[PDB]
Amino acid sequence: WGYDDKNGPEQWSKLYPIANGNNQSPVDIKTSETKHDTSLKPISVSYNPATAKEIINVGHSFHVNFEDNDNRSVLKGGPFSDSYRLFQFHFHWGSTNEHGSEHTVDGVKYSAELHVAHWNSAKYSSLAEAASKADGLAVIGVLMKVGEANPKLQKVLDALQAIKTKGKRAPFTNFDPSTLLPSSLDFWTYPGSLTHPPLYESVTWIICKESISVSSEQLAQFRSLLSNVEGDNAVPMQHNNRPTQPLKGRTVRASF
Ligand SMILES: O=C([SeH])c1ccccc1
Ligand SMILES: [Zn+2]
Repeated sequence: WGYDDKNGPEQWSKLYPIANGNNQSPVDIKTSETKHDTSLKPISVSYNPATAKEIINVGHSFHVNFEDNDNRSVLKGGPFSDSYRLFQFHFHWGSTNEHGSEHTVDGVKYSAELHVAHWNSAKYSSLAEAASKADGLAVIGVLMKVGEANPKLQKVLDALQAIKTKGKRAPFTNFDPSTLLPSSLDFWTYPGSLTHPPLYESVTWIICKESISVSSEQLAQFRSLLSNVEGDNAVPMQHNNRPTQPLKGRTVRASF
């Protein structure tokens, strides 16, 4: 699978029928249809920069992985009674500034999106066990609006020159990804999925109402990452955002 016209989001249903499921992501958050839920606690992140491990070119994107052997790095609060363990973050972006986010708010497309991914370590003993369970994953989504250069993005963007081609990886250490999160953690939450194969309906989405900035040049650095292996013809990673999917009667809740 990929984001080509041949192996792309429109085609994914052929090998992953769950792509047409009832809890697919991302979605368009219509603010007129959200339900304020008084029972939602604030989101609490506490991440240890020593859990930062490795940055990997996975062909369609790049992932920053964290050591997840204990609860040094955790998400709590929001709609959760369980503590969720940080295991990675990544970005989605588009071919132009005009699109690039996965989630949209009242039809508005942002330029990119940050995903900070966590697994239910109160209930399950590994990511591999949790990854397919309804309550297994918690992912913070942060819409990224084109404007001023984001200096917190800096260590991440500086590391891409070492992982230019598919399968390259490099140490990436001493980093707290809570430094990328907006000042306000007022959020929307809905039950949904991974936004690429295998599209498991295992994610409680936490979508921040506040955006973060990214420059046109910072976005170009993402699109300059290559999906080919070293030695082959260079194929830029131009986009990796899935279209929004039908809510099919799910409710998006607002903490605010
Ligand atoms: O959240 C999404 Se999209 C996801 C993809 C790979 C690993 C973890 C989460
Ligand atoms: Zn993602």
